[PDB]
Amino acid sequence: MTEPLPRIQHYEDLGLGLFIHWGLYSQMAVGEWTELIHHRNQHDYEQLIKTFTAAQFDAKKIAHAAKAVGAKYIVLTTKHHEGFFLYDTKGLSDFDVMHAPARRDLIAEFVAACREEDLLPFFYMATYDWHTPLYDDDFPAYLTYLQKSVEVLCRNYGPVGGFWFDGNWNKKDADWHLPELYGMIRHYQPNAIIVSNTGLKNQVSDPEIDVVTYERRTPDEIYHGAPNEKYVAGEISITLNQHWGIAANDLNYKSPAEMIETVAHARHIGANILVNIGLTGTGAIPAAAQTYMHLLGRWTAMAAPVLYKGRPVPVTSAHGTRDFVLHTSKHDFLCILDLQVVGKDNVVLGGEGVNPRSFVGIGQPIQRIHWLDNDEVLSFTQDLDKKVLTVDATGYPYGSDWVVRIAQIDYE
Amino acid sequence: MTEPLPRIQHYEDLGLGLFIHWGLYSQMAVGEWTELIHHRNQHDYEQLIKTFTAAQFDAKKIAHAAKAVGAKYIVLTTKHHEGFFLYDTKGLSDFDVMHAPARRDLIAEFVAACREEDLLPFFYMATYDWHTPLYDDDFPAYLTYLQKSVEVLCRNYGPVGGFWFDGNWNKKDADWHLPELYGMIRHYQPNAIIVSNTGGQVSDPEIDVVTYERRTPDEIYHGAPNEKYVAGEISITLNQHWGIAANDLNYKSPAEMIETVAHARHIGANILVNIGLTGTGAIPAAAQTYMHLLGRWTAMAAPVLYKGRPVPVTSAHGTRDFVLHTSKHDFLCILDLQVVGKDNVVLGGEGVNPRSFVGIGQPIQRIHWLDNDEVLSFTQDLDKKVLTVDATGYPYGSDWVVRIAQIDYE
Amino acid sequence: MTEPLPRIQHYEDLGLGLFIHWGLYSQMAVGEWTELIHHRNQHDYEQLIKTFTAAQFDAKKIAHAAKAVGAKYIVLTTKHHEGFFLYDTKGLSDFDVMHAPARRDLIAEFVAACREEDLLPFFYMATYDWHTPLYDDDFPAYLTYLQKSVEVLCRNYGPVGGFWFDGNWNKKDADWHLPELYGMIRHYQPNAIIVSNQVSDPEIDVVTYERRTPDEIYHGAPNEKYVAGEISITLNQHWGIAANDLNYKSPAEMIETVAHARHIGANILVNIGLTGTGAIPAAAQTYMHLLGRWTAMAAPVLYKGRPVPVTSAHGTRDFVLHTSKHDFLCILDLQVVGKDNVVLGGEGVNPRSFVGIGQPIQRIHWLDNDEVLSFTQDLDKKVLTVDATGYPYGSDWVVRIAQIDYE
Amino acid sequence: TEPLPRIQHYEDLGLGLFIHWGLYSQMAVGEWTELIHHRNQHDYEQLIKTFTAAQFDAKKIAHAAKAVGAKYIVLTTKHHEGFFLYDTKGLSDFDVMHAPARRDLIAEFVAACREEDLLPFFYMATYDWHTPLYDDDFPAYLTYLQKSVEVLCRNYGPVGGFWFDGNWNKKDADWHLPELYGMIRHYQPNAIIVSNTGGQVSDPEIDVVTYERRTPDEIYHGAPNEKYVAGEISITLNQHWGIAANDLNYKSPAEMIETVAHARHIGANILVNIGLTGTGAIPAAAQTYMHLLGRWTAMAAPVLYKGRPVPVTSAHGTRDFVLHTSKHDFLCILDLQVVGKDNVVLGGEGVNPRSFVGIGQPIQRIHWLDNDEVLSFTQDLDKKVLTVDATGYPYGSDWVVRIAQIDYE
Repeated sequence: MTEPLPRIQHYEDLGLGLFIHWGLYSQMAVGEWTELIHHRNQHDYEQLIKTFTAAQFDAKKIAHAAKAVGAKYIVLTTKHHEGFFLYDTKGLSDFDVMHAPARRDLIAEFVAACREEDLLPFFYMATYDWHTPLYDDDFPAYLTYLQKSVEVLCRNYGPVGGFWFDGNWNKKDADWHLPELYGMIRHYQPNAIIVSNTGLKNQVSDPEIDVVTYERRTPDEIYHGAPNEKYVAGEISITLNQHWGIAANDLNYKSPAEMIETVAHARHIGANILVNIGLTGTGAIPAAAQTYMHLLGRWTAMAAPVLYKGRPVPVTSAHGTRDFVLHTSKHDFLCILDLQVVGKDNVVLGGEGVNPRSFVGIGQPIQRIHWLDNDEVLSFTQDLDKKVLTVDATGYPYGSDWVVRIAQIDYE
Repeated sequence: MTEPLPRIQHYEDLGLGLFIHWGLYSQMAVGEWTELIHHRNQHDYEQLIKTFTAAQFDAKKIAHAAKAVGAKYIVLTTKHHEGFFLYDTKGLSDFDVMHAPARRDLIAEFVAACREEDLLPFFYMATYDWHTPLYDDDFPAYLTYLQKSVEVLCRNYGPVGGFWFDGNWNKKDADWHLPELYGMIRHYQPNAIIVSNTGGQVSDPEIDVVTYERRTPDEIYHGAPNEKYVAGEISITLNQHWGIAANDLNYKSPAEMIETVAHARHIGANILVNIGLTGTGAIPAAAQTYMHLLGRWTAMAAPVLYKGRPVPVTSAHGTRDFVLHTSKHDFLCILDLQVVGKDNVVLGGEGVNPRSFVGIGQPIQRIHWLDNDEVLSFTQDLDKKVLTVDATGYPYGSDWVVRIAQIDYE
Repeated sequence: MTEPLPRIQHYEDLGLGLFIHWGLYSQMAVGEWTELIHHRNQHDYEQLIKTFTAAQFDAKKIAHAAKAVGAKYIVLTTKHHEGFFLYDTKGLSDFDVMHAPARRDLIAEFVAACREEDLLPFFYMATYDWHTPLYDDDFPAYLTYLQKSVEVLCRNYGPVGGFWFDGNWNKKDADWHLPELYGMIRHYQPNAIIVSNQVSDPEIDVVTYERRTPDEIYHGAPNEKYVAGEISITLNQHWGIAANDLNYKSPAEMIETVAHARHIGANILVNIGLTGTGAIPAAAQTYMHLLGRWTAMAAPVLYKGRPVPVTSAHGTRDFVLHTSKHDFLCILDLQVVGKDNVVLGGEGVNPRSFVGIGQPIQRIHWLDNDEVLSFTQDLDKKVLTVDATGYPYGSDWVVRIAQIDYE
Repeated sequence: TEPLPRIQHYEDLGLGLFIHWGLYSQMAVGEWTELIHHRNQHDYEQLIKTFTAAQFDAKKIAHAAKAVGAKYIVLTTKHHEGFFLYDTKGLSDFDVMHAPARRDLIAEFVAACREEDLLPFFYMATYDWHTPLYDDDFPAYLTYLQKSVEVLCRNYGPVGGFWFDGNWNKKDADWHLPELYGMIRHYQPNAIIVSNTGGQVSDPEIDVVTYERRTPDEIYHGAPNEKYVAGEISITLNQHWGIAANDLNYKSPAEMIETVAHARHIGANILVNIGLTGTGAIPAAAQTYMHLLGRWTAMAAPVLYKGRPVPVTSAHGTRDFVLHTSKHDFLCILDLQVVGKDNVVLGGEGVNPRSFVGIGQPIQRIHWLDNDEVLSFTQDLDKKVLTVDATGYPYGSDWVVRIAQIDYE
């Protein structure tokens, strides 16, 4: 049974990434699929190139914000279904940022900014393309165009963290020549992570795929490939409302609490997680996304000891709880949900009674257990023969609520 | 059954207010009850007065934000349990903003800012006080101190929208001399709404509004049959705390906020959305995000949010939908809709979506969504008072959480 | 809270009773409220007296079935809303069993059968009456009629376990003259338990609570008489037999309900509706057989076990009952244990915790098979954690009970 | 594709009775007791000596099936314990001919089914704990399994079907299904072959595949150019299939009724299981369930057998569904309450609009099957919406799943 290749091991250590949707669609703020979904006249929609100034895009600020949220990589949409490229395609197309008023290779600014902050730059590429008539009219030539667009990314920006391929609504059954495309990527970017949102066709879609995406609600530890074959990692994605590109009248935002639980859940099932934000037309992080990033950032700073290196382990929680354990080489960590805030005396807020939370699968004697957020030592008992650990999971100090609270176990 | 007195009818038309928690506790950003709950030394806590600059308090910005969110009044904490007064108590106490570096009557700034935006200013007053030893040592004198503190508010700021009394953790047995306190308010501010946290029987005839739990399932209680009608109000804060709490990450979804606002109207209550200011008096960025989202919803819902009332029209089994009545229209408030894709791209909302209601007996001419004016198809059975509409899903790129259809009668 | 009077104390030890609905309505088999709810013609409906033979009523079989199910008392409907009396009213009314072909005092047969099986006989009396015009047309005279009907029951059958009064709720404003009614009962039946479906009258011993009440019930104000509590469950949606009511509860929910009643400090009545002629229906027999297996296993705790301030861990429905010698863990949501490849759900260690046990424990064992459980305690925080093993293949008790033996 | 005629007939059966009875029945601690309780094999097998079948009456079994509205019966002819309830004619000594009963139970069973116009089906466990061949010589085990089926195919005349349980034990091994099934086709061309482990069928000869009871959506009928395969779900009354005396964890009759309706909604048959006592009697508990289910299936007879799923969905937040026959549609309506009167409110008295999408034809009349009450309704033919006022139950009744028949113009 295979173990991850070094570059995949590294990918798993990244833990959290920021996904950034930004394209011509951003100017209309009605979702990234607007051209197809709203049946827009193609010519009129493509005129959006003329007002693509990128006047507020600051890759340095974006990389800084990603670092502060505790992300270790960023996936930027280099070309979405609309087919507009955020980089210099060096003559491949006129529908690129060099032909917009911006006149800046935004991908170059992005990679430079990522490097300064020690973040891996990843490139999102949509394979279903609405711009080029090649897609319907001459699919083999389309493949060449797709491949060349990828090749430019592989050869003009230095080492790349990875590629994130999106083939939602792909041509069913057509030959995508993945071995040629992935093969080319390996030749120029041997170390790049290849991610696919259609990497599972029963069975990976190509040997060169490193990561497959999964739905955020996946209950159990994800699939890592057949037992004698290359280990493939997993990734889940969450966007803040219902849309990936900015959508001004989409008010259906998830709670910050659910965001935190999703990040925790991803780690529990052995996947990375991407948190998505949609930039404004001119390239700014919207205020709403800033709020979510600030809250997530406080959680990830507290969870830093386990968020990156923590792995799933055969330790289960007791009946009726959502609690789980993550393992690093030096420690185990209890991730504890559904805690309440502690009041005092007459003021009952919910958390003040003893709160025994049990786990099954810990066989080693424990010296100390403490909450990461405030270093409070927890009392506990063990039955080593049955591998039971029971901790008194105290509630939050008044004035705080971490949503997912983490206790570090220090072994005897 | 009595109907609301005019001032209470005006209150119910306010619909939505903003609650603002700001005090010395704000500087520690660990919740408004920190002094008691964290067992602080009183002297050390009360030193916070020395750094209360209010350097970033701008009542105009706050009034403007309230206007933009669609709120029609603001409840500001004038004195919380900590017992510090945000206004000039004119010698009643040294623990007031006049004795802080800010040196500004913040209530005066607040009332002026409310008037310029046509918002009603409401004053929150805690009756359980941790600062004055009168509270435990000389309760009759405490009553006089409480009453005098309210008297200052009734006499120094012009007409006031209302008072919001918080009796949480009070002495429930004691005689609070409510007739004298409320009576005094009636004398100076005949038109003020009196709201009570702990208003069986109402706690005093002069109470106009009583508070209710956020999740109360059914239309609220308005008082006994021959008695004065009392209105209701629910409150929601964005995380678990009312004052700012920097490490409280447990924020509710904006969607739940919108559903709570709609729910309050559905059960015949006003709703307060609470924000906790920073130590220096700024609206925190997180609160701004929620206000921006809520403001888009309330602008869309303006035709019904204020004048709409509960009416004996129920929704079909398995839905959370409900109806609000104004004098000219009924409005269907429809939940659990999905976004519409196109053809092969299925987002959830594209099939016909029959939503039914029971209790509409009049022939309908037209029904349309407030957000985009799309006309809905519908059928009626007038004898059984059934209405069924095809509630189309959201246009791609939008999601209103609670979608509202206006009914136009023949 | 005062200490319960001895009769009340005895009542709480009864634990489980059988409720029996049987009247003229039983012949129709469309529910006990049929006369009112189906708007029947009163004269035509009352003709059912002419075919009330009680040909299959055997009070001995009923008492035996109650004994076998582990019930300690039986509440029999002596007169329901329909207003027909199952006993000899000695001239009070012609609408009684002595004027039916049965021509037997069924209450007499019932009390004798209860006594021989050592069960307390309780009499159910409906106070909302559809038969006598007095009810609407002359309420004060109705009160006298009601009172006399109870007086017959208090004077003609020897000592009675109790009275179960249903239906003052019909007229919540009216003066029901409870002191005279209850006082009369106290005079002739000082030890009888008075159950009523601030408390309405000082003589009331027991108050009914809904089946779903979450918390330990109310026992009256401090310095006042302690009053007990009782909950009721029927097997489908109706109390009298209802042939086309297919909406029966699971036997599992029945067992959980009985367990729940004890947890909140109440007795529980399980209701059965007899057939027209007075037989226990086959469906009710099935439920009684299943309940009887559970109550036989739970006998150590079912009668004497009382609620105690010991709570269960987050996310479990488990609870604790206290007797003078032992505590008992009542554990829900267990699965059956498979073996090796065959995973049925119960085979991993299953830590279930409780908070409020401060004393060192010597042993814990399941009542059903005597298996000893492993456990750990933290005496300072009063935490007990047991490994609640799953059921042996081939069994499933729904509510499993572990007995704690203290050092 | 169109179902083969034998498969179409199977689908019309709707409901069957599953009967578990073997040596394990004597223990009353579940049918898997020998393995799960780690019993000594020799000691367990001695149970053959007290297998009298003294209370087995195949006519009572057939009668109970008839009364519940079942159209076939699946009897366990050999379970994992490996004991055969029929004469294996020299294949094995571990059969009913070597027990005190001395009668071929299968023969009695087939005769009793034929007299009630029920199809007899034979359940056969392919995972066998008795014969050492199973672990020690799998190819020879296959021959033994096949011969045991051959006896069933050749000694009883035409049979309704075979119900194979347990190739899931060795998921990798070659079970030689073409030879086993081919043999069955040769002697019993019209028999339904059901498989417990059947997006690819395990053999072309399989007619029916089993599915989980809780499957949400209409079942899979096979790839678009290939043989149509039917589906079946199973429910037992408690947690065990064989009798289990101290298993008190019985499902509600209401859940049983909902499961039967659910099977039909998803286009499957349903088997309701009963475990006989040691000596072969139907336990009283099973009789109670049968009687309750029988009242429902008698009321649902117009649609239970011929009703099929159809692209008509119910409104948001209801569990209602529609079944189609050639002459009618039927609304199956859940979560109704009983109707009180005036001040006595039982829950069902207000107008109760229940909607469906996908009916495009004008309707003349709609009425409840249980009492013939006519329902009021409105239609929007352009959007294919039907809304009915689903009145609650008459006091004294509660059908759990209520059925309204639609009569078209």
